[PDB]
Amino acid sequence: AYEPQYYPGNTSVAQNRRKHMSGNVEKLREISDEDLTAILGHRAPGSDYPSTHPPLAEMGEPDCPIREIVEPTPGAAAGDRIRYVQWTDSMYNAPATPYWRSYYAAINHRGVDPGTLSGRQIVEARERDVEVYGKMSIETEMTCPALAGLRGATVHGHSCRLQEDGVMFDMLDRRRLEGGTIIMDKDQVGVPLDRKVDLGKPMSEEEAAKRTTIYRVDNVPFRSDSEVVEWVQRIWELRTRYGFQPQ
Amino acid sequence: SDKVDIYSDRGKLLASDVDIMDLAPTRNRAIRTIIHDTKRTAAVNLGGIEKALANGRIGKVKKIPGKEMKLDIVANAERLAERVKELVQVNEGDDTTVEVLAGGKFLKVQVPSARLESGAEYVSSITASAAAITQAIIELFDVGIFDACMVKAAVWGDYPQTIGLNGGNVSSILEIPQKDEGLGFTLRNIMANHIAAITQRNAMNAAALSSILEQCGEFEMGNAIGMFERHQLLGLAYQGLNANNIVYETVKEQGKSGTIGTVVHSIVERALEDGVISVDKVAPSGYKFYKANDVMLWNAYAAAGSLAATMVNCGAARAAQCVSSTLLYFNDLLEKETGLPGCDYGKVQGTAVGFSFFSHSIYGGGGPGVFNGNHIVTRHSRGFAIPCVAAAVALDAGTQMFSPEMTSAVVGTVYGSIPEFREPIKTVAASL
Amino acid sequence: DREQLFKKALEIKFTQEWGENKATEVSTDITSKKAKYLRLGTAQSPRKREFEQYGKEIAAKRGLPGYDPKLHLGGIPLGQRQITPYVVSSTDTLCDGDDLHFVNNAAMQQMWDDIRRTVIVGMDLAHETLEKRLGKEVTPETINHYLEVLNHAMPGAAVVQEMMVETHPGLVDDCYVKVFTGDDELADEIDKRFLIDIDKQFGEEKAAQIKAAIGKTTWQAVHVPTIVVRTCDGATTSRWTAMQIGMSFIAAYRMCAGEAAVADLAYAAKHAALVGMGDMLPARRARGPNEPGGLQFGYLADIVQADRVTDDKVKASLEVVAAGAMLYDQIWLGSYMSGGVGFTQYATAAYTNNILDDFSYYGYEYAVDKYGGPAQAPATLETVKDIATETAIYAIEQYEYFPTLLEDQFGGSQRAAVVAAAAGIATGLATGNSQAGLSGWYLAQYLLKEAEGRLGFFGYDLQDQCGAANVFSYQSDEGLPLELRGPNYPNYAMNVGHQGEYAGIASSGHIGRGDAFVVNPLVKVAFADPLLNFDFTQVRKEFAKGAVREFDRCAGERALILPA
Amino acid sequence: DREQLFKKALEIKFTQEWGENKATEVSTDITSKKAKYLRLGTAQSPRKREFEQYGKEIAAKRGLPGYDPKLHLGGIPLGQRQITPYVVSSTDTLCDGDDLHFVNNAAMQQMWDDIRRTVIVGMDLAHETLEKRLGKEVTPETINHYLEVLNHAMPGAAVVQEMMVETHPGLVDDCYVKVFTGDDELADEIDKRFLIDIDKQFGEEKAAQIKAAIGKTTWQAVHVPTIVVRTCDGATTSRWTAMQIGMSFIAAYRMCAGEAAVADLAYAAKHAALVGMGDMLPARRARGPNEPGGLQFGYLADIVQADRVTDDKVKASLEVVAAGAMLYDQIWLGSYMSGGVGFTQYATAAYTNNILDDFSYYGYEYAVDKYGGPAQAPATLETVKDIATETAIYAIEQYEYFPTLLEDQFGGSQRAAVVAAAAGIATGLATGNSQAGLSGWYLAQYLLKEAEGRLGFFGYDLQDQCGAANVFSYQSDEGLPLELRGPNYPNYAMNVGHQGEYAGIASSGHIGRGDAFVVNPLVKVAFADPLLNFDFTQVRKEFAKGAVREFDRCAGERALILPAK
Ligand code: F43
Ligand SMILES: C[C@@H](OP(=O)(O)O)[C@H](NC(=O)CCCCCCS)C(=O)O
Ligand SMILES: O=S(=O)(O)CCS
Ligand SMILES: O=S(=O)(O)CCS
Ligand SMILES: [K+]
Repeated sequence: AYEPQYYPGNTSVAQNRRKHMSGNVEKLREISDEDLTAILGHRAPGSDYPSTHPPLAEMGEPDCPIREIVEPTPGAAAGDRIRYVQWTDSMYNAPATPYWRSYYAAINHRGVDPGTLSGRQIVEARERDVEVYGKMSIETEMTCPALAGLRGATVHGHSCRLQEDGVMFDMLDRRRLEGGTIIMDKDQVGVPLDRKVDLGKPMSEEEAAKRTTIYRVDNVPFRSDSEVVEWVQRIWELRTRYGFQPQ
Repeated sequence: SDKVDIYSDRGKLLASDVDIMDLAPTRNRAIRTIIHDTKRTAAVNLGGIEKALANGRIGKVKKIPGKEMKLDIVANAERLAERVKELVQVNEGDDTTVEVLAGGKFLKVQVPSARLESGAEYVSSITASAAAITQAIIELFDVGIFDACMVKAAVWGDYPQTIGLNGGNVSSILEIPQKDEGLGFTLRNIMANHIAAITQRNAMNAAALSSILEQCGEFEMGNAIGMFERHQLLGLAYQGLNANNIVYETVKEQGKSGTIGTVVHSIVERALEDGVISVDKVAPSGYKFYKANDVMLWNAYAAAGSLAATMVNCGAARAAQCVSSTLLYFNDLLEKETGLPGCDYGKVQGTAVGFSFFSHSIYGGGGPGVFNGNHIVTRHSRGFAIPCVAAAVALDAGTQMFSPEMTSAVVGTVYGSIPEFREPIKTVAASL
Repeated sequence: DREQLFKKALEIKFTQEWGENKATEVSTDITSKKAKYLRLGTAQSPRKREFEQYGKEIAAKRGLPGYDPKLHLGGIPLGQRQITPYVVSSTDTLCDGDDLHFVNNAAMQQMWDDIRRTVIVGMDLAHETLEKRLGKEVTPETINHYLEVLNHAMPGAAVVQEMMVETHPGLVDDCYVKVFTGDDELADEIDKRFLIDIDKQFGEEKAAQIKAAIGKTTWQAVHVPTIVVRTCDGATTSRWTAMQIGMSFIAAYRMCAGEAAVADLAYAAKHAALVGMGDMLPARRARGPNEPGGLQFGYLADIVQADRVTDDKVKASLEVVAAGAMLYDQIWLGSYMSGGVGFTQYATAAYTNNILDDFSYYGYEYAVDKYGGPAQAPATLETVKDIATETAIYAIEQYEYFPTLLEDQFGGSQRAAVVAAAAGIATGLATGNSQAGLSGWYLAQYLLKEAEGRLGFFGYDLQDQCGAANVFSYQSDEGLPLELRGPNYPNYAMNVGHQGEYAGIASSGHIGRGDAFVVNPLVKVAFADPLLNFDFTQVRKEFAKGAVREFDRCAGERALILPA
Repeated sequence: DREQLFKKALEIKFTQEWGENKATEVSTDITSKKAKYLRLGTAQSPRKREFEQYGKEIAAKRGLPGYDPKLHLGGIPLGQRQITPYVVSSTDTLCDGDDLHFVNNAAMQQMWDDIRRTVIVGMDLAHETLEKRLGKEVTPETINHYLEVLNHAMPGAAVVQEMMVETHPGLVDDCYVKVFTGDDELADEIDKRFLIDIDKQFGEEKAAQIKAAIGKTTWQAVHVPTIVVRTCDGATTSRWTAMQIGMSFIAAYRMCAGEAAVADLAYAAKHAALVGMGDMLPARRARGPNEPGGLQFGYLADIVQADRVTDDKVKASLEVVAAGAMLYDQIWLGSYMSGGVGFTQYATAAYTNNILDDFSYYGYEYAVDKYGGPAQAPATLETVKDIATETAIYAIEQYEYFPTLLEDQFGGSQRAAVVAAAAGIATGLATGNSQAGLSGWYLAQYLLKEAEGRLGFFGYDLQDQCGAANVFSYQSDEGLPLELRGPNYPNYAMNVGHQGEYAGIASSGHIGRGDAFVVNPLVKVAFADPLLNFDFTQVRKEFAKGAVREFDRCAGERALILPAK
């Protein structure tokens, strides 16, 4: 037996980082299957998932011992196209941080291709699998609909000052606070939708500060989580020493 | 079938009735051992490593202040050689050798065959030697984590910022594969100064070692397939290995008062006497146009003649520079004398035209010693030009700035300590 | 309380109107996390309006369109967020970020041309050739005559043949050759018009250190025409130099104009006594010598000359960072290795708004107080851990205390380059060991990642995750002192936000020690020359001049051969 | 009696005063072996006086001297012999030889920049990636929108990110992308502003030949900014092109701005569907792609476009020679591989005074009369021996009938390049085989050597003595059709007076046959574009414009970002 520990630290930030890593995240809002498909912009809502169409020479399944013992995901078994879910998260205590959305995906979802950047975080996977991931990425506490936004392009905003209404700037205006709720009426690449998708209320400033995986000097300073600073120094020192002589 | 008698650097019979196929790089055991040792042997310049460490210097001009580590290296050459052998060898008692030379300044390292057999190229001779000496010095002086990078720089130079060990202290008779002009040029990228230093300035052995390496290069290039195998082997035997004593006896006959032109006349007289050429037709003026009864054998006589003329002309002046003009005018005058193409059907003469230009102008090149079979100036002939350059460099009595004593002290000492490299004609003949 | 050095710049660039961005309506408080988004687009920016206007003229003239702000994704032009200017660090120049794009900045192009068009060629082996082969005497009189001939010939003018056609001197007036020597007796006899006087250019201690490293050797600092390297490439420089050195020796010493000894002078100038700016690159990113990829970090530190004229150690190291961030990220990675809009702001993060200055002065001042002074801290992992952690966490917190600072350096790679450069430079200056500084850079990168839950762009930290292990490795393609690393060091060959900062770290150990040079004393002396078009003692001031279209030493233009 | 085409130019350049050279006192007879040497030096030449005066200003401003005519060996300045001008062949422009130095001629620099800054990139594999991998539809509408986006982005302008800083369009207005296709149905649907119409640019027969070679494929003719290749190098071009193609596909097809499929578009633009101007060079003369050394002789023939607009076969071949002699000898061998005063007149010999024109028209007219017409002479050594000997001996004798011709082409390498180019081009045009032309070039070289008892400079004939044997060799580093040879072909890698002439010979077989292109139909179509700064249909006319400082399409200047004058 083995009980995963995930990450060091004892502050609310470290506790939230372990929640995102372990998948122990609270559900705070609901999105319908068709509204999720509409905002991802890969196919018409309600339509069946299209398949890949590879050349004749690649249709044959090879005799492979690994293919025989690794079960394909539902998306891989159906031959879905590879599609994506990309998020931008404010540095003003958006619950999510790019590395921790990638750790959440790597630990809790099969057959995923996560990518971490400062202003965007992506997960590519077989379309139906990426929608299962996408639903959890938007319904859970990993998202605040004001401090975060699905953006497959023109991502600028993670490090910008918030708007006067507390919403993170979006050059393409895909979602905004409209009459007491967050409305997303364009897909993740800015194409206007023929519907309004209601992403619900934003988190309060206090809730975001309590649920965030980002450290901030005016909330939970990075300097205050001694075990995390120690862990960094330990990895740096051991990598340095073993690079010279691995003993 | 083509047969030859192989004669020594002193014109003495060494082997009779030798099939030229048995002298091929692909069949001759001595040539295969020379190439095997060329690929597995590297030189570690302990003297260079010592000065680089003591002064924080990398190559000729780079110096990082505050990095001086005045480690005592040269005086510890035998202890370091023992540790380098332990690190370079694959198994105890295998074919690895490490020898101290030049009073501790150099190590000759011969990596075991196993490193070449599991590698694609010869470069493990450099990398295993460089890694071995770096580790041995770190151990002997208990060099700490912060300072080991300066031991690394003292051995490997600017690598990996540079493609090779630029400014380092581990080298070979060969240059890195990335410097090859095309496919099969590695054994052609060897300075004529290296050959002359290795063969102790014995002009016949300098031409022989160069001809062996050049023809190994021509074979690896794909220029000795089908009918071209006979073509290149006749050139190797007659120009490189003194077949039928033509090179030595022509030089002896023309040594006292001969010139480039009298060597041309001697070669035409000999080709006619041996039945290699005959009169084709006589012009109204009486000028005789000759025909080649055996084109490849005529080419080989012109290759032998090109070398004999170099020895007579450069030998008389005791000056290497005459080789570029000798290769040009021996072949130009040979064509004017007979109406037949010169060596390599104009390519020795053509190589000599550019070689003369690039050894007497502002644009590049240098003295004869810097040229090689991979040099853009001298690559054009199919291995028939550089053997003459190696002989010419050997015959120089002190006219050159960039002499073998200036450019080839390390290689000359390391590879010159191996008998097969010093005496290639004798070694080739004895392996038959 | 220490007043952060960037606050003045943040007040100017965010709270004072620039163009028609209505800055006072966006926010007047540099600590406010909120701002009023006016979405002014093109209308707020005279610079974007200039580009839009030229785009209309171009489309009309060619019948094929070009620049059009409305072709931005969704038909929404740049400037939905407030467009702000930049203060070039250490200057009072305020400019648009477009004015710092290498294409739009003649000072930046001229800085690269002055490096590209330079090689250093020894004279000793050439003089020895003349003595050995011709029995010629070399004296200060023959050398001075040779230098007059050389400065006529080098730009492309004839000295031997009849009926030669020549370059227009007005197109090549940036081309010249100066000399320097470690032989003080020879230096006192060289014609002062051509001499780089080591005693005048460097302080007593540094001049002695240079002379001891150079010995009694003599060198030519050659600068071929900018128009030639622009028409051709960096690999042209050593060949162009050798051709005119060869002609000048022929004419000045009355040699035969093409004899065997001339080939020895050619081999000496092109190979044996040549000291270029960098060697070739491998097949995938193939280039010949004298290209940015071959320029070792220590060479860029020796090209820059701020340390020669200022005792402010942090300032001198950051002038190296500015030259390197521009050359390596904007020109090299942003054009030679990629292109398009490129990487202006990945580099400007390291030379604007006094931000890297604030972080570096903080770390260095902390180290001076704790360890005593420059080059006094032990070169150990304990010292690196202390200085780099202190400096990195201070820098991390500044982006959180100042939302305007975070919005200015909006990309994580910009924050990573600046946070880690300050940690590395403070560590290098304090220990006098640039390898200790490099170790500090990687520790700072790791701290930033865990602090913000993000680091740089997708591929930013390939070299940083490889980094800690490869600082002190002695393995074949891993080990190397930082001074000799460069853009061809495998881990460093692809990514922005590292190379220029590494040039500053390479300089830091040496600046901490008060060394005259970092890796090549010949390079240091060759660039200690006020006649060079770019002023290498004041890199940031020169970039600021180029930004406002006031840099007046741009070479290589063809106005003289074009219609009026 | 046939009137030699160079006589009018010799009369003008030698017997009519140029500057203050007192030409009528030197000699008024172009056939006279004697001349009165006045030793006027600098005073005769307004151009040398201009250089002298700039030299004094430079010395005064810098405190470090420069140009000084009196630093010529012995204190004797250039011009002890009469300084004469040159007529640019096929033009009425008379200029100083210094006006044809590449440094002093903006048309020459712009010709090289237009080649250096160009690559051709296929669209089919990118469109297939969009359809198969992303399930996106590619239509003429999406392509046309992509091309508008691409022409905004390519010069250095943003399309996805916020707060981007961009290149000044006024500095990069020479940058654009056009397209061409062998799919006629698609050609009729592409936005005409971006199309290179193959039917309009080429005759009916040539357009059909191009379309059959290209097939139903579509290509982008990309021209990155001149200022970029001048600041950087030719190896920048394919990378700059791919970056902005990638951004334009992301924006025009609304892809994720950085997903796995984007890497397939990058690999297609940079590698699988890239058609550059030339590959890299080996270590000794190391350079990346798109440098003159990598430019195959057939590529230079396909870049030049005179054959597309004139039916005069010799004239079309000699426009190729002019482009090649300038690029390969003046810029490439004379600067990239050497430098200094360089090799202006080694190249001008092939494009001045209608001399090469006289010799080539003579040889070609001889071959047309004897064999019937272009591409009708058998491609045999008998034909090569006949045409090349007839042309070479005629050319050799012209230097002896006209002492002014011999004084004009004073260097033996100049005589060798022109005598052999005429023999090679006449042979190539007559046989329709450029390899037969190459064989003729080497025979002419050998005839000239025995005729004058001299050939070229010290190292001129390395490739010519190697030459005859290597024309038809099939050995590893010897064999290759001339169209695929270039400045990196081993024998050719070092010497002046051959490469540009070989580009003309490479063109000659194909011009003789009436072929639309020589070696790459994509290159031929990409340069059949009047929007390019250099007019590739009239090479010599463009060089003449540059010589008199009237070339008005020079790109890459920085006047807009420099203080006002
Ligand atoms: C399409 C890519 C993927 C790729 O391969 N390159 C891109 C785009 C490319 C283009 C954008 C030009 C344009 O807008 O048309 C250029 C300028 C390169 C070019 N072709 O000239 C560039 N990036 Ni990018 N790129 C940058 C950056 C960034 C930051 C921006 C995050 C933010 O919050 O704004 C993120 C990476 C990250 O998250 O860490 C980023 C991503 C991306 N970068 C995403 C687009 C993101 C988006 O959809 O908005 N870049 C930076 O972090 C700052 C410097 C900036 C570069 C331009 C400059 O230096 O001035 C530019 C460097
Ligand atoms: C030979 C070689 O020079 P090195 O021998 O390598 O110095 C070569 N130069 C050249 O080929 C010069 C060609 C141009 C000048 C001569 C024109 S005939 C080069 O620089 O790579
Ligand atoms: O988004 S990516 O990190 O791939 C490129 C940033 S410039
Ligand atoms: O005299 S040489 O043939 O070496 C050079 C002529 S440019
Ligand atoms: K250039």
